[PDB]
Amino acid sequence: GQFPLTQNVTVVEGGTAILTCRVDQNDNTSLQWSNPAQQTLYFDDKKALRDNRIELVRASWHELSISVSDVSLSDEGQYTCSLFTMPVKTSKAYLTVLGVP
Amino acid sequence: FPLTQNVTVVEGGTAILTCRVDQNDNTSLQWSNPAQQTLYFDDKKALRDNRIELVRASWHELSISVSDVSLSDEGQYTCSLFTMPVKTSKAYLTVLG
Ligand SMILES: *[C@@H]1O[C@H](CO)[C@@H](O)[C@H](O)[C@H]1NC(C)=O
Ligand SMILES: *[C@@H]1O[C@H](CO)[C@@H](O)[C@H](O)[C@H]1NC(C)=O
Ligand SMILES: *[C@@H]1O[C@H](CO)[C@@H](O)[C@H](O)[C@H]1NC(C)=O
Repeated sequence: GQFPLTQNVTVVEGGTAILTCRVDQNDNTSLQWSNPAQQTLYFDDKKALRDNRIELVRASWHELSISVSDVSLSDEGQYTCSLFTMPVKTSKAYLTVLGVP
Repeated sequence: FPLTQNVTVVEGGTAILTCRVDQNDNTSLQWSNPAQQTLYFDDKKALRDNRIELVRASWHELSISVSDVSLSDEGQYTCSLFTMPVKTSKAYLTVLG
């Protein structure tokens, strides 16, 4: 229904992760990604946090997807997608970063 | 260069939160609440609490109004300026009963 859906992601240190938040049924209602520190990454199609590694895969009413390139072990953690229905709905994607053997 | 200030409001009253940037190009401002929920991202409303309104948004100022305040609204609101790296200024909202 009108609920944000995300999945856990696993990526190798140095590789590129893609975090995807989807909504089955939606209008206008805005989506937003934040990082483990709760800082905003994108608000719909508008970049927030300047970090040149974080870029926009897709922004629409049904999808908000972002790529983190050249990931490091310190990107590991819980990312949150928020959809601004009243009350707000959230869904978490835990990003795991594997070291190179 | 984000600059905000502590604000006092009597319970049931309306508080205004103002964030100021002395010189700015086209870098974004965002207010968020003590839970860290985004309220306004520039002129774009986020959290849907219909008590929260936009007073003013431009590159030099982001101001929002909280009408009808309650005791649970008390605390640290943060203004963010998305420079590289990000800069923040907190305003503390005191609500008296
Ligand atoms: C996603 O990751 C967290 C990491 O601890 C975990 O609790 C959760 O179960 C994971 N999702 C699953 C198992 O579907
Ligand atoms: C989307 O458009 C509506 C019209 O119903 C506009 O008034 C409103 O601000 C937007 N609503 C959102 C973002 O929830
Ligand atoms: C704003 O409020 C907090 C905590 O009550 C305080 O630490 C800060 O100094 C305050 N602002 C002033 C004194 O202007």
